Amino acid sequence: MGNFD
Amino acid sequence: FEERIVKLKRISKTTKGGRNMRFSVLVVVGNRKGKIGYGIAKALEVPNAIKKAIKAAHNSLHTIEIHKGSIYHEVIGRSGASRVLLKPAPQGTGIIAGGAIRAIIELAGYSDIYTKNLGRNTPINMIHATMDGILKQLSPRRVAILRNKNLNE
Amino acid sequence: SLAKLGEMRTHVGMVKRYWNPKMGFFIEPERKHNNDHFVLELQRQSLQTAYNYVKEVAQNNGQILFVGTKNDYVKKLVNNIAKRVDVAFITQRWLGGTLTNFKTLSISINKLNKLVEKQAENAADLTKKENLMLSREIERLEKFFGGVKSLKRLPNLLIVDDPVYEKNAVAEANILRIPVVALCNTNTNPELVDFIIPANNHQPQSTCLLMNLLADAVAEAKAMPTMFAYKPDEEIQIEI
RNA sequence: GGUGCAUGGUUGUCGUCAGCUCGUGUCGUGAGAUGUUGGGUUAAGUCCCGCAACGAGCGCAACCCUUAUCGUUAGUUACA
RNA sequence: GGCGAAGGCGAAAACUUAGGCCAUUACUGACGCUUAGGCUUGAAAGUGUGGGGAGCAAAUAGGAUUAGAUACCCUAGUAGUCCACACCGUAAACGAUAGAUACUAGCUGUCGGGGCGAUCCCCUCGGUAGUGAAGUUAACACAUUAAGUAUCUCGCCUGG
RNA sequence: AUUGGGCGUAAAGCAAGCGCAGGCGGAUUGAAAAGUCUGGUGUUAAAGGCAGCUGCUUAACAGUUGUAUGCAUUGGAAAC
Ligand SMILES: CN[C@@H]1[C@H](O)[C@H](NC)[C@H]2O[C@@]3(O)C(=O)C[C@@H](C)O[C@H]3O[C@@H]2[C@H]1O
Repeated sequence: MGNFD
Repeated sequence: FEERIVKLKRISKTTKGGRNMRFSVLVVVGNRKGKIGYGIAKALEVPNAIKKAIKAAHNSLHTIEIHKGSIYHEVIGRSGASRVLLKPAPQGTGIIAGGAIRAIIELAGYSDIYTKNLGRNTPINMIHATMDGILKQLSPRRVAILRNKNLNE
Repeated sequence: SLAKLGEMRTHVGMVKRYWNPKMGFFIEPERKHNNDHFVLELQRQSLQTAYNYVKEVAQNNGQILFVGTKNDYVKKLVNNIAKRVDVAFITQRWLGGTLTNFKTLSISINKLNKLVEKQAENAADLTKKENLMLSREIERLEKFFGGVKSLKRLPNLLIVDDPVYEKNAVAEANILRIPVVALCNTNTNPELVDFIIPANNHQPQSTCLLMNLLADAVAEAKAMPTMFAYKPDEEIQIEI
């Protein structure tokens, strides 16, 4: 998935 | 959070003009609630080896799941030619295991399970095989998502 | 949507029949042109996906480190991109252990600070040997720990020119949980990279274009100007 | 008086030989390896380039003293 | 490098014969695998019958060597090494891997069959080698010719 | 080691081959059902294993209530 927080 | 010893051994490398004697320690770490791991260490004396083993085992920590306080499906784990056979224990029967396996299963927060060992027993190899077999565990949601049916059967 | 196909003209040219059959879905019939030739539609889709992911990561202060270790072209490329955008960079490839733990990075940054703020007052006072040792230590720190001086936490992202010749860091990243974005033509293990970029780096122009595209992708996060994202021009420059 | 194959202390030898192991991390189910490896440079893991290694301690060098250049102090019982 | 099931097979030719490979557009109708018991072949040394016996040479003798040397060194000299007939059936008769059945990423050489064609390269089926991912084995190592994947049969295995 | 082991280097693949018998086997359809699956019936004694109950002060015990593989006949099923 994206948006590595 | 328990950090009980498993098997401490004397080891030594041979070198020109003397051989270096040292202690090798195998440890297993478990919160009794899901975080488990194991490690090895060697050092000249007890404290350094113990600290090294604790750090190594803490670094390799990984979680484990609980199915009704049991291992709901059979598992035959292998590593280094040492078979471990684990099968569910019905609650109300108690937990049976041998020393190293006893510590492994109690440290993982497992209520009861029926265990058997095939092949020549060896501590480190047996621990590796048992952890590989336990981390191989399946789950009803896994089979549900990989199947068309969304029920256990 | 980005970097129209009229600018990609020399995107192929990899080595002859020395690859890994782990790839193949990204490759047209190999024995038809004796070279590793890629499909460009999937190329553009992968480039767009990589751009989207890198902009999402950098939007929340996602810092990235370049991987530039090859002989001549990528050295100047990484120098230009690092001196353009305020991000850490690697000059010579890792020797192992410089990315798996922070304590070594901490002692390295402490050594850098002490060295610079002490050599600020020691350049000709004693013999040439100690001053030359100070300069050599500065240069060694540039060689290995040059770019790692602005981070307080472990790098959240890293861009690699090829998994080959840089196997140590990518293996650690497999051991670690950090996401990986990297360039790879066919000589890779696609399992070790989570954001595949089937862009061939054999031709310098394509590598330059993609590096500038990624620099502009990370540029928008810190509110700094972009140069080559939608520009209707391909970077053409004879090999140095 | 005896037991330096029961000892402390001190001494010889390899030998002023340069190697010895350490922490971290990686690899391998393991003893273990990785540094210390390869290439140049010196008597020297003195030093550096590359390498799944980074540092760190020990001995080695530098950290003392003299000889040969000079400044600078006093000139005696040298000096005259 | 090739050939045959293995041992093994290399002067030239004459005779007979063995099996193999490829396209099958041809035929019969599953007639296929393995194989207890039996049968056939089965290096080299030797035994028996008889020839031939240039060299080579265990035992045997001498000379050097060694403290001693019944050995390595050298010179001698039969069995034997050759062949015709009938025997022996031993081995590291090793890929130390029983055969068969299909199936499971690649890469680089060699040769045989087919087509295209100055050679060369090309593709297709194969023998044959090396390199090399999954996977396997305790490790070494193995890797489409498996010690992988599973099956059928025979033989073999139970501390020294 | 049917459950539940192996045969490259640790014991173990015969020196190789031809093969009698045996064991194992390409696809489709039919028939019965040789085993198998599945009912009924009669037979697997008593005592004994196992479960409940009862009287022994009470457990030990004894008695009782049931249960237990297998066999043959008989009807269904025709996937192997
Ligand atoms: C012949 N010189 C050797 C050589 O330098 C050896 N190292 C390679 C060295 O090894 C030592 O330093 C040691 O570590 C132990 C001792 C037995 O010998 C010591 O002295 C040893 C020296 O005597």
